[PDB]
Amino acid sequence: GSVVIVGRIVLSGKPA
Amino acid sequence: KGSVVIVGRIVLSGKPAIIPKK
Amino acid sequence: VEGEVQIVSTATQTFLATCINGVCWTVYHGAGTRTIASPKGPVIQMYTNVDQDLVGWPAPQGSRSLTPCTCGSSDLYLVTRHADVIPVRRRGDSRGSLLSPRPISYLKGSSGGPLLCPAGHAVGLFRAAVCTRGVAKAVDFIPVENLETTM
Amino acid sequence: APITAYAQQTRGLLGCIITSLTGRDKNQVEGEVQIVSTATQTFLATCINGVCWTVYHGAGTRTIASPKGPVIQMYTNVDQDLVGWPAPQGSRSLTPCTCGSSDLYLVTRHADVIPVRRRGDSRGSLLSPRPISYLKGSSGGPLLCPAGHAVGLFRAAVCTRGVAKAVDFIPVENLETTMRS
Ligand SMILES: CC(C)COC(=O)N[C@H](C(=O)N[C@@H](CC1CC1)C(=O)N[C@@H](CC1CC1)C(=O)C(=O)NCC(=O)N[C@H](C(=O)O)c1ccccc1)C1CCCCC1
Ligand SMILES: [Zn+2]
Ligand SMILES: [Zn+2]
Repeated sequence: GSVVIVGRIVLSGKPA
Repeated sequence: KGSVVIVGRIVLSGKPAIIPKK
Repeated sequence: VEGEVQIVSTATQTFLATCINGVCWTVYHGAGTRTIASPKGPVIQMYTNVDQDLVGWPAPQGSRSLTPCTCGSSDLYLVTRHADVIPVRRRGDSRGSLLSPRPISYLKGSSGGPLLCPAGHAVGLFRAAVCTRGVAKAVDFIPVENLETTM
Repeated sequence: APITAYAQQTRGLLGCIITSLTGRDKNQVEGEVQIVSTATQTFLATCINGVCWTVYHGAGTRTIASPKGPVIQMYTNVDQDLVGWPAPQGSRSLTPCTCGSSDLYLVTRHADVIPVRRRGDSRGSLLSPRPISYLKGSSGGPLLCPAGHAVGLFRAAVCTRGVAKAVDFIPVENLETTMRS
């Protein structure tokens, strides 16, 4: 198997 | 002289967030 | 926007990874020696430390690195896979106590996530929750120094 | 929650020049700290209790461009090295610190928060020194206590061989004094 990225978290809450 | 102009901003009130899949 | 924390998944379970110093770190008990997915194909771990329950691959795309803590503060903050922040008081090198204990469910899937200080800098990587009868009152964590050392 | 920050450029070189001359800025404002520029330099301005404060050595006595044209300064204190304009509509203000903490966190123009240990009413030392070039552009930026409250505004850096190890700042107390002056 392989580790896949299913999402991300931005600590500053930056919308941009 | 010319006016001081806002060329950007720095936001401190942001909390951790899961970046939306768009 | 780039993220410091990646929400990752393996066949068995889902957990977190945190980019620090250009390396995407996570817990060996979640990834093992597994490789990480990329548009160019599986990229192998740069570091694997079964002892410290620490593995690391080079930082993925759409990510940004977290800065290690240098203020020594013991008022930590754990970030969960749901982006929830949990205040934690540091009890020791790799131990901290929730200021308000939560059900294990609340901290579930967050291993690999970051333990932040008041400046939002990385203090450690969430190792495992220490719970008494289903309520997590403390956490076990890998200090950034171990990461700094390992790399 | 820990202090985290992000930056956003809302305007470029040519839009900035026109706006400086025009004095009319129609852009929407958000945030506690504004990235600010004159024709000569770029620095920071912090909104505290409804007033957008900055360093006099950067703003001088200039007006601030707003959607209604230039806005004259509310407070000017060459001695305190402070100037203040009414906070722009859309900004959010920080409130002064009330915990007497000596562990401050300087927010830079790149949205990085760096720890500094208070060593007097107007000085603190970086727990981790940085090149002076990294601190350039941050004058007028906030020094926050662990709770996210304004303790002071970054003013000058104490550096040697091009490395800053300490920072000189304007304590909020001087703000209250300037307002009643
Ligand atoms: C009080 C005691 C600590 C004495 O120390 C100093 O005076 N130090 C100076 C100092 O900090 N001076 C102040 C002014 C004097 C009155 C107190 C200053 O320039 N502060 C700057 C921040 C500088 C120290 C890092 C602040 O006003 C500011 O950011 N100004 C805007 C600016 O630098 N704009 C540049 C620009 O617009 O071109 C810029 C922007 C981004 C990147 C590079 C350059 C240092 C300046 C840089 C070289 C080393 C010495
Ligand atoms: Zn720290
Ligand atoms: Zn305070």
